[PDB]
Amino acid sequence: VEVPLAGAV
Amino acid sequence: RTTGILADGAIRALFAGDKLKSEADLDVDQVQPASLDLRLGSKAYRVRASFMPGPGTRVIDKLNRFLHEVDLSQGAVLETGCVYIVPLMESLALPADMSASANPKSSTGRLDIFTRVMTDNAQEFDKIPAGYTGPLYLEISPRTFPIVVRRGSRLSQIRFRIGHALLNESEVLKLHETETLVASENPNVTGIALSIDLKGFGENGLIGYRGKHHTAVVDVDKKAQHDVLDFWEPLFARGRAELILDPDEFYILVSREAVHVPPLYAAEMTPFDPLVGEFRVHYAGFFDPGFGHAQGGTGSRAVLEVRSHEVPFILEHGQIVGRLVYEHMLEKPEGLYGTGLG
Amino acid sequence: RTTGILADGAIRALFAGDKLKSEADLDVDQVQPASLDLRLGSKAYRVRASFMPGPGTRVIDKLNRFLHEVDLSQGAVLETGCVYIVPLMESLALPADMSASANPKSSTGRLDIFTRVMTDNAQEFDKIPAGYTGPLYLEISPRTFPIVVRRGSRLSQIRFRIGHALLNESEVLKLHETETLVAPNVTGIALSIDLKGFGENGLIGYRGKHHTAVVDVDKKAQHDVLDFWEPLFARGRAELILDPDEFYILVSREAVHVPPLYAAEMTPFDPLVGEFRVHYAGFFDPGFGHTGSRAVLEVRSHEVPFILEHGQIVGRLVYEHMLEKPE
Amino acid sequence: RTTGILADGAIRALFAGDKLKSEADLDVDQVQPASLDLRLGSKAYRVRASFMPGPGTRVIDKLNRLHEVDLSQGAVLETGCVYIVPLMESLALPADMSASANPKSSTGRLDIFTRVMTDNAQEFDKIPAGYTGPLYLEISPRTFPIVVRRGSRLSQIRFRIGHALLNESEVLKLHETETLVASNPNVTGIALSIDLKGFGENGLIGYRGKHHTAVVDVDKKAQHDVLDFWEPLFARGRAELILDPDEFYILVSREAVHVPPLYAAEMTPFDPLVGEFRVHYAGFFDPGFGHAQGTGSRAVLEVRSHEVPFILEHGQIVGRLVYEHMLEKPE
Amino acid sequence: RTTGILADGAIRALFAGDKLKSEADLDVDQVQPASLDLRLGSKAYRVRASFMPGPGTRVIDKLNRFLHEVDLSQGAVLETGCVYIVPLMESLALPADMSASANPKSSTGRLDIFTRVMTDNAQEFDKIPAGYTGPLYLEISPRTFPIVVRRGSRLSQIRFRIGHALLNESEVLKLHETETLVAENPNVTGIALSIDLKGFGENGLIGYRGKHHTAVVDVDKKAQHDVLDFWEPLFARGRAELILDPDEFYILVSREAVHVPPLYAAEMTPFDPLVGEFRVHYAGFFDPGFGHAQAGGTGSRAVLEVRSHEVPFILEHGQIVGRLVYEHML
Amino acid sequence: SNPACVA
Repeated sequence: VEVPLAGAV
Repeated sequence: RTTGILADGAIRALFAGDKLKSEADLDVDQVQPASLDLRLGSKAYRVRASFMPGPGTRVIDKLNRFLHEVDLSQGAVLETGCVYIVPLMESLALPADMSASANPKSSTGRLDIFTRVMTDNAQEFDKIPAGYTGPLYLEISPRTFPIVVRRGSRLSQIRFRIGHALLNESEVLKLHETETLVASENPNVTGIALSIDLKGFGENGLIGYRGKHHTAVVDVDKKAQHDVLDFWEPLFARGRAELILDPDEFYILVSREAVHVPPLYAAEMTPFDPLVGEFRVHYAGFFDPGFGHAQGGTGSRAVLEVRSHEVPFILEHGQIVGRLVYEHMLEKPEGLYGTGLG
Repeated sequence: RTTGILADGAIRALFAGDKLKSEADLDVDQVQPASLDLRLGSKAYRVRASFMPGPGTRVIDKLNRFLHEVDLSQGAVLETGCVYIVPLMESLALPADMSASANPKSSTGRLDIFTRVMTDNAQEFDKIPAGYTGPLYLEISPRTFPIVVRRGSRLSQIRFRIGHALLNESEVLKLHETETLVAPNVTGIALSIDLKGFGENGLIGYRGKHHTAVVDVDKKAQHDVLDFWEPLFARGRAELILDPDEFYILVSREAVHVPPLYAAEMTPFDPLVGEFRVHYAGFFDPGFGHTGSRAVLEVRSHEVPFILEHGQIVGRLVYEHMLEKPE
Repeated sequence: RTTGILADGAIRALFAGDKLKSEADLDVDQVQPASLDLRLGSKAYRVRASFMPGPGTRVIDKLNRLHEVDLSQGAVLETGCVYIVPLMESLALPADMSASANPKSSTGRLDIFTRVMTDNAQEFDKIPAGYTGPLYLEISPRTFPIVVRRGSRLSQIRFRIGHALLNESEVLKLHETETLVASNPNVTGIALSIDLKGFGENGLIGYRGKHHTAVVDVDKKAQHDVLDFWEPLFARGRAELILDPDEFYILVSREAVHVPPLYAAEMTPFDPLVGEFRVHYAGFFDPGFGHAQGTGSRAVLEVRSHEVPFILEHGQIVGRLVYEHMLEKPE
Repeated sequence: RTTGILADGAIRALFAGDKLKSEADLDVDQVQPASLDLRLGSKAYRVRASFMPGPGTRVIDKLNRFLHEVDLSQGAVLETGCVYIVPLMESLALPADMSASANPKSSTGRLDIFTRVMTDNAQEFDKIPAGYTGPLYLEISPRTFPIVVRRGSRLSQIRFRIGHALLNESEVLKLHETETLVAENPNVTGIALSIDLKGFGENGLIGYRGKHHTAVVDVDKKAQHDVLDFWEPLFARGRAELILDPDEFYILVSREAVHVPPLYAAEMTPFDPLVGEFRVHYAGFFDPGFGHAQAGGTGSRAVLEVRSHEVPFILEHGQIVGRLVYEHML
Repeated sequence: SNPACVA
């Protein structure tokens, strides 16, 4: 789970 | 270098020499490595339609030729489908060799907020001519989520440059040799091409998010205060590696490529033009020097807002969706607190 | 008469006795022959959905369970598709035997503004229980045009009554004989649509334009009609296709009369509910058409397009006794 | 009795007597305990809009004032389009016999707008006493595109002599002996109310129709993968649901309901709150519905909001189940 | 020239030498001065969505991953919002040096019908690659009006070429000097087309807005529908400007009267700078002889299909909405 | 632990 507001992934 | 993008030190020098002005002291974190966040002023103007000022026309004249005034001193809700013009706190008196462009902040795109920077005498949006003296305006239209904004809100950013020091194929392919541009030997340089990952992430196979409707209002100053599940619907790879893009929806998706922007380069995300009539990356923006900095791996994935246009489109894994274009920095960024980029 | 509807005098009496209260003294034209206009207070709450308070629930408590406060002191734009709850200036402390009901003003209807009066403990909209004491709220949702509203804006009206002194099929037909209620289906009397024409061009009515500027509900006359409305003209068969996301102002074939000792109310024709509806059905004052006068009617269709045809029954006008003559 | 609803046995006798006629013999299962399924014929007419025939007017007169589609193999009917389909069945009813039409619950589940029309109709889904003539189904898919063909069954017709309704004594009396709710009932027939607490570990309250989908074949509609057409809804926080007006919901009543074998029932919309949300596709309940197996069965409900989003809350009354006398017990 | 757009004799030369094939004998008017019209076959496939075949993929393979077959023998209505894939009657066996491109007919654009020609192995629509051999398909999606189509309906056309014989800023200004290109000093950049919102005639008609709710347009029987049953005529009522609202389709006209001389072809291109705010949709091919030998004098105005993208936009009289790119015929 | 879609 990345969140919709993720920065770097 | 005598051509390239102004780093934060230069942007700060521009403010110290009054070539860039503001109604108040900048936010501590307002100057990014290769751009500056723009802040809303105290008034929003609700308009019937977006417009191009045109040659020898002040933005304020066209406004006065149309019109509800909204006070942003505390906070106003901007509704979906509605168009607002907002004078920005920042204004310019640019050196005649210096121009600028504007793009939404990436968090602006995640909330599906349409924005355009306008200048006096403007023939194109989001472009500040070489030597521009004048005010700046942000056109705002929320598309999926209604939003709350106020004096100080930062939806957009401006990058300053002398000339246009873009890299061609060879320069890009050499920088990938010296530094790592894509964690994969070697990329499709054309700039470097970004393709969509629809295979899934983690145990559940999460691919991304679709925006919800009839949500609460999103405060753009407090975006981390909002629960994910009452604005976005998670989407999971179930069958084949593909996703039907409904043209009324917006999708937050991820690139297959893990990408890196070296500290002496900035980048900009662009739509893949051969396919703009089918689907597009919306809210393409600026990448800062140091994006996806080597960590123990190099490069970060790009998060993409994809929308289909007119007709539903089956988007398939590995499909090319954009092109990351590289440009030289004038100098190396100095960072948030001036003590280094890291 | 001991059951029937309060007249302007009796409503002004309620205000004198503090059974009806307000945050300011009433507007000069606030009191109608058989109803009272309601005024917006200083605050709107932007909410994400409409709701029903429920038993033993105050609107304010449920309101806080769900949100953004809008100041109405100078004026605010209410956007289409959005829902706003507005505490009204007026409140009640009614007699145990006195109830009330609410309908939009005809001008509210013509602007396609969805409105609902809510009371504390409400299980229905637009119905004040007998002997109600408490606040009144307006739910507002612009459907077709965005609107500017302010403190004082009047969009709704309330009719007070003691018992429920309707006329059945019998007295309606009787009262027609003595005093002519049309210039006649008495299931209240049926009203049908005139798609034939008026004057030279054959004007049938108006379609709301789907894209417009904002309409000030206090200053509607500042607006040129063609910036907001598309006039509709006769051609061929006396018929109009009601398409789903469209709004129509049309007029009845019947010229109608309401006599001094009576009030009336436009009601939807139940048989065609699923086909099309008269929206914004409101109050008729005693002395409407003092010969007779045509009813201006708002029409929409429900989700499938429908060919409305000249003569088609679209509503019922239901008659109720006044306690006295209005002054 | 001399007034009430015709049972299957009587419906077959109408067909025997040429009071009910068809283009073909009836399907083996076309007659129900208290109703007849109606079948599509060979042609559909694509029309600009719905219409009421009105006094002295034949539906075929208004139809020929289109584009013709052949249903012999299968046609796809698109959402937002209106089709008029001549039915296979027609009537020559006795003077004292009327009929009414409701959609089949399966039609309801697929959000298919349907209206039965007759010659000279001023109202839909109502067949006048002693009606002689053809029947037509108005069809308009609202959420799923559909494939239909000759013989497809989307609607049903209930025949009655008189109108043998019940009252608050009879209904409470009947609930005394036979059980109308496994609970006690709100009689004004009984109020049905919405269950939004959930079901199971996950708390599933219902489904929402998915807004772009493959075509649903109405004859073979237990063939698909559920995530392809529906969004499951799970309760979380309060036991409540926001009804977006653009949306279609399949939900369920709190009450397990039961219709004894000498009664028929019809679901009707809850009129106080109908300007705010409605139960769509309210239909017929056959005698024997919810017969002890735990007595009583839950009503599945299609609900939509009117115009403005609405917060629907657990235990909200969403409709009324209205009871009526059979002429005789289903054969 | 060794490079340029194949003329109609050169196209007829391909049907003969089997570089172009067809299910039936070509229609008499199917070859155009500088293009060929493509014809619908007998079957349409209703699909859920549009798609790209991609490298190593035949359309017919992909089409079987996916749905409902419609017969176009007599004529079927294609509904707004829905998507159909139609095998076309024509197929290709192009020379290694010859490539092709496709665009809708101006009559298709007038009706707001979305069309894409798809090819085997395709990575972009409407581009036939150099030396392509195989079938052609048409993706069709009505956006404003429902339509009836059948076997042989012609919605789309294809232009063949060897190389890219494009004209440069002085070549166009030279050509304007000898053969008139604008009827008058052309904005060379090909030629800039701007919008006329002032009007025409005694009433001052600006153009038309397509009606959101209408009956079905037969694509082969067009002269038999009445205008106000399908269109809202727009008039000057003040300043020279029109608000383009996102859900709406507009038919409008250029200020310029344009002329494509006999040895040249042309093509309407979007104005890239403002594609973000509004687009000329359905920008198609211009034949040699457009605006040539006519009752008014040289030149005729371009009919333009305009839409705003996401937000309403105030279109202003004189706005550059595109450019006609000129090209040498072979 | 309860999945989406969430009401």
